[PDB]
Amino acid sequence: RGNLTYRLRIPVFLPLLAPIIAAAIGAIPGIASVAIQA
Amino acid sequence: DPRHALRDPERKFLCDRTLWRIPFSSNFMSMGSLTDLGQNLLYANAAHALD
Amino acid sequence: PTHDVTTERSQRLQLRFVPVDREDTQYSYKTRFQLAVGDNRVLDMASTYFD
Amino acid sequence: VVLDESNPTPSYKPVTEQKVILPTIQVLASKKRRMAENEDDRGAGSVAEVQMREVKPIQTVDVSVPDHSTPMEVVQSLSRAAQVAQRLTVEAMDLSAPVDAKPLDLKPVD
Amino acid sequence: MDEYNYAALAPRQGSRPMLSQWSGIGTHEMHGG
Amino acid sequence: YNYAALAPRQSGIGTHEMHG
Amino acid sequence: EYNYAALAPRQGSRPMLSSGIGTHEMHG
Amino acid sequence: EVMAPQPTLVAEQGAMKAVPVIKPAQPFTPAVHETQRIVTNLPITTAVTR
Repeated sequence: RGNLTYRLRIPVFLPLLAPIIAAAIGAIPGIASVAIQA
Repeated sequence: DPRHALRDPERKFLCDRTLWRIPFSSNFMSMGSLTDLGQNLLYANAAHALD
Repeated sequence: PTHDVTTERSQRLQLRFVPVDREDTQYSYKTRFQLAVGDNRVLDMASTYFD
Repeated sequence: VVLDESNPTPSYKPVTEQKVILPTIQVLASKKRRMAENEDDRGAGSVAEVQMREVKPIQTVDVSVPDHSTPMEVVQSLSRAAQVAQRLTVEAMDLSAPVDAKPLDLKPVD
Repeated sequence: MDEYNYAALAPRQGSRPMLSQWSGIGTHEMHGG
Repeated sequence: YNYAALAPRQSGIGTHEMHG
Repeated sequence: EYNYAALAPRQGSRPMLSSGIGTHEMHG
Repeated sequence: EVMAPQPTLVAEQGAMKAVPVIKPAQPFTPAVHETQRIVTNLPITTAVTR
């Protein structure tokens, strides 16, 4: 997993926040195969 | 017999109607349908050739 | 140093790769390999000499 | 300012306060764990998990990145994603599957 | 809950690990007949 | 990670070899 | 029917329940 | 601060009315059990019934 875990508390058809976060994480060069779980 | 030609044993086995099994597990045990291996990142996200 | 330098996770130093296919005209001998660079290890191509 | 302080996971403890995005972002480290077979087991890997949490009347997301990723870069990327999500919460996304192309030839002209 | 007990070691059945009953450890087989 | 791997306890980067 | 337990045989005054949905039988 | 002494247990089973008995084993639960150092100086954590 990893020692550090980041938490976002967004104030808040098709979900978009999870794809947005997945794309942002995948934009990091050192990170691949982003997993989305609910 | 008290008098007898010498011998040298021959051994063998017959295993009928049996499929030999070489499970894709790290310890050869069966601890689930989705085995231990086949979930590791070594064999999951990569491509390997079997010879 | 005694940590974060070597793996001790049962990985090999030398690897023998056999070609996936080979074609040989009577002027050239072409060999095709696919070398898999582990999952975490890295190598420099100063190694990997053709034998 | 700062509405929810719940820490749904007990195994992870906070390390920084709920800094606000001009949403809020909180960085949580992990407490001690069991033994590992070898030291090269925690940071080994590259997959990142984005866990979803139940809506609290606000939504919480648990994003976990591998160690080697730069915390500053991760925080900035998460902040940009949160800003984009807040701004956008369209037809462009609808175009990329359930709109079709050849069926989009009767309606435009007839 | 997987941090307070050995649940990752037990094989899973979806999301619920298949642990034994608490009064399962121990055995007693003994007779003279 | 912890400040990269340790060094043996007790231009660094780059090469400019050319000419021929 | 909202109370699905009404479709089960009644041992006494309670329906005969249990178990487990689904099969995992696959090997060879 | 030294850990407070734990009471020894002696149960009853059959005609046997004074069998020595160790404290029963219970799975750790944060609501019921908490980790407390035996000796405050060095960390040797153990479960107690609060």
